[PDB]
Amino acid sequence: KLPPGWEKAMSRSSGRVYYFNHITNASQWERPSGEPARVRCSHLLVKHSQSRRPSSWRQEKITRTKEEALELINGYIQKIKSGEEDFESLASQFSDCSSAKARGDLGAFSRGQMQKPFEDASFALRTGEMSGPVFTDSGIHIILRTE
Ligand SMILES: Cn1ccccc1=O
Ligand SMILES: Cn1ccccc1=O
Repeated sequence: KLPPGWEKAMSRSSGRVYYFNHITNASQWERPSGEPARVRCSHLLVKHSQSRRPSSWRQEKITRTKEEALELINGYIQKIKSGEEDFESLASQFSDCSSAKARGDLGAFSRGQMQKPFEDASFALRTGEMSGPVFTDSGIHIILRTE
């Protein structure tokens, strides 16, 4: 029926159907369109107190809760989708990863290099698409597939 990971869902507020991807946590009104050795992604990471290393270039000691981190991720997604903010600008300013200095770019990678939820979401994204919140031991990620 639909591409890998996608399923139909029902909007509680509006009653209109939408599409949700359980690998990438992406959700959208439009029916999704239509695997490579390598993909290229950028990401925006929000760390929290249970992160594998609760530190970043932004904060020596990261104290926010997982729930607080998810709220921040949700808000960044809203601003990217409305177009008030660009993914790359938010990543440079707010990502808790060293890759913030490269507008979130991680370069290209193969399967078996990244943490598995990040890998699976990256390879289920189509070129140019963006994930919802993706959870790993580092924190909570927004992922943008660029190649
Ligand atoms: C095809 N399509 C169109 C608009 C937003 C998302 C998407 O996947
Ligand atoms: C997202 N990411 C970045 C570096 C190493 C592993 C990983 O999952």
